[PDB]
Amino acid sequence: RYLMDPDTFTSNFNNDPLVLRRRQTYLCYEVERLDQHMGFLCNESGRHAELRFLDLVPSLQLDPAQIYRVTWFISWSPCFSWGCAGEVRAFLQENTHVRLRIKAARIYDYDPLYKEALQMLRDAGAQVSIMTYDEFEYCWDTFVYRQGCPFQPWDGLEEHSQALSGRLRAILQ
Ligand SMILES: [Zn+2]
Repeated sequence: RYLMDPDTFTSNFNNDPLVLRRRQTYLCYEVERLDQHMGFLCNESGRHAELRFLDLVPSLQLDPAQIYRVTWFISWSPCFSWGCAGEVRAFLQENTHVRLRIKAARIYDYDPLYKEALQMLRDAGAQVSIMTYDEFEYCWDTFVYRQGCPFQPWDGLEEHSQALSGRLRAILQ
C-alpha cells in the first residue's frame, strides 16, 4: 500500500476554514467487513474523489452477502452542486450492505448548497462528522509516509475543529 507525502497531507487536511485554497480534495478510505481495503484518492481531471471511490468499489470485489463499514477521512465535505451527494445517495440506497462514515476536515463552503449535501448524506444513512485531533493523528499514522515522525498539530487545529463541528451539528439537527 502506498502512502502520501507529509506536505500533501498537511496542506490538504489543514482545517482553517478562512484560507483560500485550490478546490482539490483528498479522501483517505478504509473498508472493513462487519477483509480490509485502504487507500487514498484525490480529484483528477474534474472528477471528484468521491466519485472515483465509487468508481473503484467493484475492483474491491466485496462480498454482496456481507456488511461493510466504509470510512472516509475527506479534506472537504462532499459537494451538492456537482452531483457527489446525489451519486452517494444512489449508491447507498441500493447497496444497503454498506454503512458509510464521513469525517470531513473542512466544510465545502465553496459550494453554496453545501448544507443540502450534508442533509442528503444524512438522510441516506451516512454518519457525517468533523475531524478532530484524534482523526487527524490517525490519518497521519495510517496514510502518510511519516517515517516514524509523530503527528504535530497546526495552529488552531482544535479551535477550528470545534467551530466546524458546531456548524455541522447545527445543520443536521
Ligand atoms: Zn463533489
